[PDB]
Amino acid sequence: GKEIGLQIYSLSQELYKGDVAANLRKVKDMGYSKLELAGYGKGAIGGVPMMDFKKMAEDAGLKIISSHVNPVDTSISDPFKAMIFKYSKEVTPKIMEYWKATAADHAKLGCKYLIQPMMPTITTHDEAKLVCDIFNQASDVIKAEGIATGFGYHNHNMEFNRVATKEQQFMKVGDQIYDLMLKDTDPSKVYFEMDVYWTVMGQNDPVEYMQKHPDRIKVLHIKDRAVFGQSGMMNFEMIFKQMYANGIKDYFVELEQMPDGRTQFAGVKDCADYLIKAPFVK
Ligand SMILES: [Mg+2]
Repeated sequence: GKEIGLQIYSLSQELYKGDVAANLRKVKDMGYSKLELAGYGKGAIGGVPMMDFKKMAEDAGLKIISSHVNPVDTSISDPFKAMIFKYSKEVTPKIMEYWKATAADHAKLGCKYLIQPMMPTITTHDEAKLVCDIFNQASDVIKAEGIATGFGYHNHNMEFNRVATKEQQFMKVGDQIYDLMLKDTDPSKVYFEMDVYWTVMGQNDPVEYMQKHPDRIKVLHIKDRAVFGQSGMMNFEMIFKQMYANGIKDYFVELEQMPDGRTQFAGVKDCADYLIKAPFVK
C-alpha cells in the first residue's frame, strides 16, 4: 500500500472519455492515491465543474493535493492568446487578479499546493529579476486566500538556459535561469516542484539540486522519457534515496504522450507497477 501521486495530464483526454467516475476508479485501481490537477479554469477542471470533479475523485478513494495552473488574461477567449508570458509592471495587476481568483477556488478545493508549471519569457537577468518579484507577490496573494504553502514553481528545461551578456559571450557562460530563480525568490514565500526528467533534459542533476537546495525543493515530478525504467536516462534509486534524505513528502508521476501507439492509461499503469515493485520506493 504505497502512497503514489499522479499528475492527471498524464492521462490526457482519456480521463474525460466515457464515464469519468469509472475512469477515476481505474486510477485508484492502478495504485494511485493522490492527484495533482491540470486543466483548471473558471471553476472547472477539464470542463467538469470543480466541486463535482472533487466529489468523483474522493468517491474513488483519491485526494486532490496539488494543481497546475498558468496565469491567463480572461478578457481573451482564445486560450493561447490568453496565456501571459511577457511579464511587465503593466500586466502585474492582471497577474495578481488571476492568482486571487484561482487561489480562492483552490482553497475551496482543499488543495495543499498551487503550482505554476510554465516559464514566462526570460532572456535577460533583469527579466528574471522581475519574474522573481512577481512570484514573491503571487505567493502573498495565494496565502491571503488560504493556501499556506504560497507559490510553487515547476520547471521544464528552458530554466537551464543561461542568460549571458554580449561581453560575457563545452564552457559555461552566463547564469542558469533556475539558479537566478532560487537566488531571488524569498524562501518563505516560493518553493519548487522539481521535475526530475526535465532537469536531466536541461543537462543538470536533480540529485545535486536536492543536496544543494534542500530548503527550496519541496515536491517532485517523477518522470522518464516514457514508461519508468525503459530508457537509459534516470537513476530513480538515487532520486528516491535523496528524496527521503531530504524529507520530501509529496511526489507525482508524470507521463507524456506514449511514443509507441499505446494508450496513456496503459503506460500510467506500467509506471505505478514500477514504483510498486521498486524496493527503494516506500
Ligand atoms: Mg512535469
